[PDB]
Amino acid sequence: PGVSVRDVAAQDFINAYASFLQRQGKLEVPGYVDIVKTSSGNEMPPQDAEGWFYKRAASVARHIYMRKQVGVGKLNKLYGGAKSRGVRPYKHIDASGSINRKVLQALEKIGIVEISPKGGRRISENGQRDLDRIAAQTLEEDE
Amino acid sequence: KKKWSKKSMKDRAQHAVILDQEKYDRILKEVPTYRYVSVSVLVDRLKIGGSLARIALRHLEKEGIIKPISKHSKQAIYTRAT
Amino acid sequence: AVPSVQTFGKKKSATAVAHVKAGKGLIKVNGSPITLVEPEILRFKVYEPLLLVGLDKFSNIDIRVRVTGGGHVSQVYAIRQAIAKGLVAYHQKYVDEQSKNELKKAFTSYDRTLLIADSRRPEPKKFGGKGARSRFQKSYR
Amino acid sequence: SLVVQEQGSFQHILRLLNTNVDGNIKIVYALTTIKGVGRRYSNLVCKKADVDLHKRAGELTQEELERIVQIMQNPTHYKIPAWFLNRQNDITDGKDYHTLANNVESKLRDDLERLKKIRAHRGIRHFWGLRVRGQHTKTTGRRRA
Amino acid sequence: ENVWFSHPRRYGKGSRQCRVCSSHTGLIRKYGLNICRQCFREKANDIGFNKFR
Amino acid sequence: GRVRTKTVKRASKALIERYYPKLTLDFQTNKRLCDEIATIQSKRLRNKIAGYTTHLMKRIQKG
Amino acid sequence: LISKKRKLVADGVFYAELNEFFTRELAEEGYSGVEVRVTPTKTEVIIRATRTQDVLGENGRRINELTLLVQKRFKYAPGTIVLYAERVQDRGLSAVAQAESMKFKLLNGLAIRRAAYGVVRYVMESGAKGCEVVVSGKLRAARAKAMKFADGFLIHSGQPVNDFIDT
Amino acid sequence: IKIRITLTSTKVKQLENVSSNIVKNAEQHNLVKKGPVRLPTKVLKISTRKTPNGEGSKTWETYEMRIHKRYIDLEAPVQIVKRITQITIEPGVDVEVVVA
Amino acid sequence: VLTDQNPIQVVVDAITNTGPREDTTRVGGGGAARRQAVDVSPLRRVNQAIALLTIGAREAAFRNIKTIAETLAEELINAAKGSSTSYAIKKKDELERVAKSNR
RNA sequence: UUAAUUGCGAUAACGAACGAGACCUUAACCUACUAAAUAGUGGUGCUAGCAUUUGCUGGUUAUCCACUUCUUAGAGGGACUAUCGGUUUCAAGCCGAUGGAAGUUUGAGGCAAUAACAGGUCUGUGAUGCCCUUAGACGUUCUGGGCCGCACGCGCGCUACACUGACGGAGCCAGCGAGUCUAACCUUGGCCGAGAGGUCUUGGUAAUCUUGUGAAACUCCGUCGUGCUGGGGAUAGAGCAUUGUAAUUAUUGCUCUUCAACGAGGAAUUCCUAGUAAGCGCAAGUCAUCAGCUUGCGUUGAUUACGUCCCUGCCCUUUGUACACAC
Ligand SMILES: [Mg+2]
Ligand SMILES: [Mg+2]
Ligand SMILES: [Mg+2]
Ligand SMILES: [Mg+2]
Ligand SMILES: [Mg+2]
Ligand SMILES: [Mg+2]
Ligand SMILES: [Mg+2]
Ligand SMILES: [Mg+2]
Ligand SMILES: [Mg+2]
Ligand SMILES: [Mg+2]
Ligand SMILES: [Mg+2]
Ligand SMILES: [Mg+2]
Ligand SMILES: [Mg+2]
Ligand SMILES: [Mg+2]
Ligand SMILES: [Mg+2]
Ligand SMILES: [Mg+2]
Ligand SMILES: [Mg+2]
Ligand SMILES: [Mg+2]
Ligand SMILES: [Mg+2]
Ligand SMILES: [Mg+2]
Ligand SMILES: [Zn+2]
Repeated sequence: PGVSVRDVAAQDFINAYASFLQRQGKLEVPGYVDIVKTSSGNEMPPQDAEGWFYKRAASVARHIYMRKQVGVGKLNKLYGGAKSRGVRPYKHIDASGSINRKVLQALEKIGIVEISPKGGRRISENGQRDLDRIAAQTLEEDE
Repeated sequence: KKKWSKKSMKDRAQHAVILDQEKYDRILKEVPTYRYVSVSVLVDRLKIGGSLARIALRHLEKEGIIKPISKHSKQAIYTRAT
Repeated sequence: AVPSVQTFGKKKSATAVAHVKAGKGLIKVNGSPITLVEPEILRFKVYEPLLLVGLDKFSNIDIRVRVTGGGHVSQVYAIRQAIAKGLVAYHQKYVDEQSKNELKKAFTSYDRTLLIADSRRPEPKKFGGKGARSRFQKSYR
Repeated sequence: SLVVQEQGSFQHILRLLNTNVDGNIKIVYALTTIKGVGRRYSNLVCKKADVDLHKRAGELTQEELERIVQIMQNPTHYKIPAWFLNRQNDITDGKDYHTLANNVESKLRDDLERLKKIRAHRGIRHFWGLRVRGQHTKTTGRRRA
Repeated sequence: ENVWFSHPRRYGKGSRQCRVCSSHTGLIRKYGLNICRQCFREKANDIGFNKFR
Repeated sequence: GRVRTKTVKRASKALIERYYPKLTLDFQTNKRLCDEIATIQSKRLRNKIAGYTTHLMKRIQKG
Repeated sequence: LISKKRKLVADGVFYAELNEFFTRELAEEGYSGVEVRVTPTKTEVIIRATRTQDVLGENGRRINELTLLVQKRFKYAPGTIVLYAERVQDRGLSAVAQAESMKFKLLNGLAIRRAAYGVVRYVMESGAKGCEVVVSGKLRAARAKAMKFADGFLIHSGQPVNDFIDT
Repeated sequence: IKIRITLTSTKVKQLENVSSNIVKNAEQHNLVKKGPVRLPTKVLKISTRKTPNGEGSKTWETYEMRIHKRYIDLEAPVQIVKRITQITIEPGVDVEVVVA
Repeated sequence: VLTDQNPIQVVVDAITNTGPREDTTRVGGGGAARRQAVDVSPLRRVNQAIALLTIGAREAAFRNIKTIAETLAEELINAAKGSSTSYAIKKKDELERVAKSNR
């Protein structure tokens, strides 16, 4: 039949790919992980502190698979949120740029995503093939 | 500083945070005969915390004592398995 | 050539174009199947036209929908209106009009807005208030 | 789903840094009781001490908690980025400290009396009890004390 | 003296003034026309702005 | 309300005075001859006049 | 190298500025408006007045100095800006010409009723459907009041006011 | 030759008659063309208070200026291009031609 | 899962049980405003039933661990049985008592 | 009778005018016209992955070809309460249903009469009469303050007082608009930095680029758990950045720490009848920097009337008046 990332739900796909990336253990996590908040508009670090980087990697991998090419500013706007500015009304605030830049560099190192013409990062064919295989595995779980 | 209100105090409940053997076999023996089982049901009938209620719900449905009807977040609905 | 039509559903600001051609029976939305439209209750709300008219009328035709604008539920309403209009347009062009009129009768008997776009439009905001009607506050002393 | 029957070694209160740290709540939010220790500092300390942050405070070993207070009172020795610190590049010693339970009040009083003895505008403002961050004082803070 | 009128007027309300009346308050700086709002209300018809709704 | 003004009523009755055998009991044909037979600046006003002429023709057919 | 929005508001304020300039100095020539036509190789400014011999002067000396003035002020190249004069028709159907004639009559010292009735008679004789002049301010007393002089009928509401009424 | 004519006016019927006489001259010379593509009308809005002073009811007023933009792409030699830019001069309508 | 009949049958017989049949209105009378007992339209009966049920569910779910869903569930169940511990039933009997007094 | 001195009619009045309405703009409909690599769509080539058995999901500017459904416009059409049934001297009209994109003058505005207020504004005006001042000037400019000053009293608001919830992960959708020339604007992308931000480049005078403005509320998983608590985020201390000539009575932004009242608000009182209220954010204005403000936009979307003159007032008629700066 043939499947793709569009043929599976996003949440369970991202969970399966994050678990596979954590099991593979060749992602080159930065080192200042477990210190940061992922957003100037956040107020706590991620609760799954030992994880969450493989989650962000899987999310941006699926995002680049969907799109043509994205940049760290696009990812910052995507993962930014409403900052509770104390007693003043809320406002959209973009996420941490270093997290997205380092996970993009890490995905370039592992070979999922590559640099692109017209700027940004584009999903490579290797990332395409193993994202499709991971989608195959994550929807054939229930068989 | 006038208030224009009463602000009466309450019971200040002391729901349990860690379980022991008597609470453990108590819930193992009386989560049956509960037609509808949830986190708040466990909190009100056992004086345990919401965290213990969630973990116990997962435990009992993992072995299979309670049947899930809908396992949405923020509202878990369990019945007794007969 | 291939028998194919293209229709559109609309909402407040959400529009959904739907290409309905002859195929093996695949109902995609933005390259994704119809079972993943992500309010997951309005998933049933967008299932309901094909559930009404039966899946036998979707076996030999395939539908691909591209949706823009609005919000999530607006996009869902645009999708369901688009696929209803595409199916009835296919049954108008290629199949006879008996099937077309009984299909339209079933659609409009369950819900009028399945085929007719809702005409409620945003009223502009007037000065002296946050909304179209509500004023700010009158203080006298 | 993992239930474990706790034993009698639980303690409903525990004593850290001259503060009655409450048991019966999770360890990071329990450590926020220590004045000078907020959510970020407490969470990072519980991470650097390799304790299970899911564990309650009242069931924790003496060596784990003394490792915690060691990481607290010697922050940068355990790879703390030195901009988490609430008293960094202090005015006399020049090096980055992190004040704690009573040192916070004592050092606050130290900078207040410094400003008061140099007769700075913020010092006179604090001595009068008025607002010092340039807020309007015409309408708000009427019953500030 | 050179010091007279020395102070910079590179920004703020002292840098702009109405091209018609040399007023500092109420400037319309949109589209680079730099007219006070009252003079704009007078001259809008012959500038080319009209009221339709 | 749907009360029609004296401009509509006067133009309608004048049309009926001098064009009664020409016009009929259909709004569409009455409109298609009204734009030909008079100069009206508004499509809305032309439609209003045609509707009232059709109404008055309905009235004429019964007394 | 300017955006189209700023270009169009620039020619708007340019037209308004030169119209204000022309109605300031050419008042005693019956200046009743101005029109501009930008064109490849030249922009032309058609003044519509009554006393064309007075706005021209001897051998176009006043047209020459006006062209030089607008060229110096708007930084045009010499020759790329040209001015033409035009004897406007229907002088009675021009609100600004009648207004400045009223102004000059009142400055010469005519009675306000005589001046307003003369000008409304002239406008109504000129083929107007309705004319209406208002004189406000201190008339014979320190207390101010507005006097009205009308003939014919005039409308006040709707797009017809933009279409027909000149004020 | 690949020239573009852009009309950037506010008077819509002036722009329309300019474009219509342009295209009928072009089809009279049997020239290939992408026809008049009409860009979205851009509305320049300015909202102000009606009063010069501060008092009264807070009544606002929005003065708008609609700007209409059309463009026509032509392939035609330099001599017919030169008579095209010699002709079609309308009052109040701004035109500009670009090549390549 | 509780009361294993159709839950929508439970909500419809709940609103029939808690529909207020007669209710009072505020007449002038001169100086002292009086109450006058009138009857309730069936549409207002349904509307008042829905409003009472959800208001009781909301105020009982406010500031406690019981969720609004299960709070509304037990409120609807108690109203459908007829129990005098349902908020809507208590409001119903209070309104009918005031109407009967001010007949 | 109408929303309406809007009309039917009556009639010492007849014939008119202004206002209302008509009008104009905008929002809705057009698979009917004109079109369009500065908007799209389909196919064809070239190419990526999975299935391979045709296929599915994608990418592709000089790969062309075709079209205009969606998008933009211009020219038009369309609704006039149409048809039907009731009701009314049986007229103007009103009510219900059907059809229809639209049947509250279709919705929302713009414009909007006479007469006035001794309303506001000489601090918008090189609009101004008169008076004052006019050179140690009340002109103008420079330095530094002040307009923010706080025992208190009121008016617009913003945050909230929590599980219909807070936080952490993912999922992930708008519309109105603005933007640099002799200037330095909106900024993509790459890199550095926890962050704010910095740096190297790039596109755009703009349906083309910022920008699909990937907005927020929202949804799904979890953590928390009725505890002023992981609510709430004032008041403070320390440090890092940006704008500017200059930030000290913190310009703002960011990091850590501090973690107060507030437990749903008395007498009173405001706004509101559908895509309206309310929630939610976004753009623009002022703007070197500074939104808790305003002007607009869209997103989610209720309840309750479809009435009355009781209060508060308004219109017309009659009536009484010792009122006329008029209760
Ligand atoms: Mg997020
Ligand atoms: Mg809020
Ligand atoms: Mg609103
Ligand atoms: Mg609750
Ligand atoms: Mg292709
Ligand atoms: Mg009838
Ligand atoms: Mg209207
Ligand atoms: Mg004035
Ligand atoms: Mg002030
Ligand atoms: Mg106000
Ligand atoms: Mg959340
Ligand atoms: Mg958009
Ligand atoms: Mg908080
Ligand atoms: Mg009131
Ligand atoms: Mg702003
Ligand atoms: Mg300021
Ligand atoms: Mg302001
Ligand atoms: Mg009497
Ligand atoms: Mg008297
Ligand atoms: Mg009295
Ligand atoms: Zn001015």
